[PDB]
Amino acid sequence: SCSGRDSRCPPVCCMGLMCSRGKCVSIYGE
Repeated sequence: SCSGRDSRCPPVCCMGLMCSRGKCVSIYGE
């Protein structure tokens, strides 16, 4: 599995997601 949008991260997030201080967010946008 992986941390999809809003999940605890990083480097836990899914491919394309990073972490807005603790919630996955699309690297593309931010």
